[PDB]
This record gives sequence, C-alpha cells and structure tokens, in this order.
Amino acid sequence: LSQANVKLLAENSSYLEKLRKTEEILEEYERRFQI
Amino acid sequence: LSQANVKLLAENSSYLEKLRKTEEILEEYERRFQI
Repeated sequence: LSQANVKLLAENSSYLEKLRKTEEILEEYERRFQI
Repeated sequence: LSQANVKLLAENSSYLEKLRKTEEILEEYERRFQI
C-alpha cells in the first residue's frame, strides 16, 4: 500500500475511465440499427 | 483492510472484464451498421 496500490489505483482509475467512455459511446450507439 | 490492495485487484479484474464486454459490444453492430 505504498507502491502497489499506487499503480493499481492509477490503473483502476484508467480502467474506470475507459469503461466510462465506452459506456457513453454505447449509449450514443443506441441508434445503430432500429430497422 | 487488505480489501484495499486486493479488493482493488479484484475490482481491476472486474473492470477489465467489463471493458472487454463493452468493447465487443461497441464493435458489434458495426458490421451491418456502417452500410
């Protein structure tokens, strides 16, 4: 918790941000088919 | 409260799994969507 958590938290944030972006993109993508 | 560093690891894995759902979710549709 002096090193591993530091990188892990940094990566956690990165992973969360990636997920956030993808979900937002996906929400926009609701209009990819319909018919 | 190791459910700091290992909770964090477990969460990171959980989020990587989530990213990997979502990235396929974002890629699909494109095959017929792009038309």
